[PDB]
Order: sequence, then structure tokens, then C-alpha cells
Amino acid sequence: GWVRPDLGELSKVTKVKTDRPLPENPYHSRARPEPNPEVEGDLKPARHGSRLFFWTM
Amino acid sequence: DAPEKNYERTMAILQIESEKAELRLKELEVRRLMRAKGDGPWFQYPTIDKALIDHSPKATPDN
Ligand SMILES: CCCCCCCCCCCCCCCCCC(=O)OC[C@H](COP(=O)([O-])OC[C@H](O)COP(=O)([O-])OC[C@H](COC(=O)CCCCCCCCCCCCCCCCC)OC(=O)CCCCCCCCCCCCCCCCC)OC(=O)CCCCCCCCCCCCCCCCC
Repeated sequence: GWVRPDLGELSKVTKVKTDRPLPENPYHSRARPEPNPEVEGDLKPARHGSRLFFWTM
Repeated sequence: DAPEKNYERTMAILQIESEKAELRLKELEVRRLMRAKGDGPWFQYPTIDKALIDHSPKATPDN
């Protein structure tokens, strides 16, 4: 009583019901480094300008 | 000019230039620390963008 599969059927992506748990860390990765702090706050003008040796702006 | 005017104008000049000098010294120390530690917004040299990684199931499982 076995029916041979049609062209296209064995290449389908199927769904599988398993009782084993999903691997939470399959790459066995350690903790990622903490990122650098982002920029935040309002952008105020430079205090007394460029401060390049004698320029006042 | 009155001596009062030149005196207090000198005080305004001295305050501005002392504040600029303190900011230059702080700028040198900030640049030194950020180049040494790499934890600031400056001296951030590029690494590879992780958004380029394909996370799809590959042809072989062990990857
Ligand atoms: C309500 C809305 C309307 C409001 C309107 C208000 C205005 C009404 C009047 C309109 C006109 C305003 C003009 C601008 C304001 C005055 C700027 C000024 O004098 O700054 C003083 C500036 C600093 O003095 P200060 O006492 O501390 O500040 C006074 C103000 O608070 C200065 O203010 P500050 O603190 O904000 O200044 C900022 C900063 C102040 O400066 C600094 O922070 C210090 C660094 C300055 C630069 C130093 C460079 C050193 C190496 C190069 C040397 C050059 C060679 C000399 C010139 C060779 C001959 C051409 O300036 C700069 O960074 C700009 C660089 C210098 C250019 C100055 C403006 C020139 C405009 C006209 C150009 C014509 C040719 C001029 C000669 C070319 C060389 C400049 O003086 C100098 O550095 C000495 C040089 C003098 C500058 C030029 C004078 C401008 C007028 C010239 C007219 C005659 C031209 C003759 C024919 C052409 C030449 C053959």
C-alpha cells in the first residue's frame, strides 16, 4: 500500500514534533562584551570656540 | 579707559583664558584615556559588522 512520492514532495521542508528541548546555546558561546556607551544629550556649542592657540571662535 | 574698566575687562580675559587652558588640559587627558582604553567615542577603529553573517541552515549541520 505504499505510494511513491511525486516530483517535489521529498524536497519539502516539513515540521517535526520533538520532545527534546531546544538548545539554548548550541554554539557554546560565552558572554558577549558590553558595548560602548552611546551618544545622548543635546549638542551645545563648543566652550569658547575651537580653543586652538589664539582663535576665539 | 577708566582703571575700573581695564581691571574688570582683564578679569573677564583671565577667566576666559583660564577656562580654555583647563579645557585643553582635560582634552589631552581625555585623548590619552580613550586611546589607552578604547571605551570612548574616539579611537573607535572598525571591526566587522555582524549583520553580514548568514544565520540560515547551511548544507551541512555542524556550523
Ligand atoms: C545685527 C546684525 C548685523 C551686525 C553687524 C556687526 C558688524 C558691523 C561692522 C561690519 C564689519 C565687521 C568686521 C568683522 C568684525 C571684526 C573682526 C576683527 O577685526 O577681528 C579682530 C581680530 C582679533 O582681535 P580682538 O581684539 O581679539 O577681537 C575684536 C572683535 O571682538 C572681533 O570679533 P571676534 O572675537 O568674533 O573675532 C573672531 C576671530 C578673532 O580672531 C581671533 O580669534 C584671532 C586669530 C585671527 C587671525 C590671525 C591670523 C594670523 C596669521 C595671518 C596674518 C594675516 C596677514 C595680515 C593682513 C595682510 C594684509 C591683507 O576672527 C577670526 O577668526 C577671523 C580671522 C581674521 C579675520 C578678521 C575679519 C576680517 C574681515 C575683513 C577682511 C579684510 C582684510 C583683512 C586682512 C587680512 C587678514 C585677516 O584681530 C586680529 O586678529 C588682527 C587683524 C585684524 C583683522 C582684520 C580687521 C577687519 C576689518 C578690516 C577693514 C579694512 C580692510 C583694508 C583693506 C584690505 C586689507 C589690505
